[PDB]
Amino acid sequence: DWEYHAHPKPNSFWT
Repeated sequence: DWEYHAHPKPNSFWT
């Protein structure tokens, strides 16, 4: 059994 992964914040593309 596996829950949904911790998908990253896409905003950091602009860092």
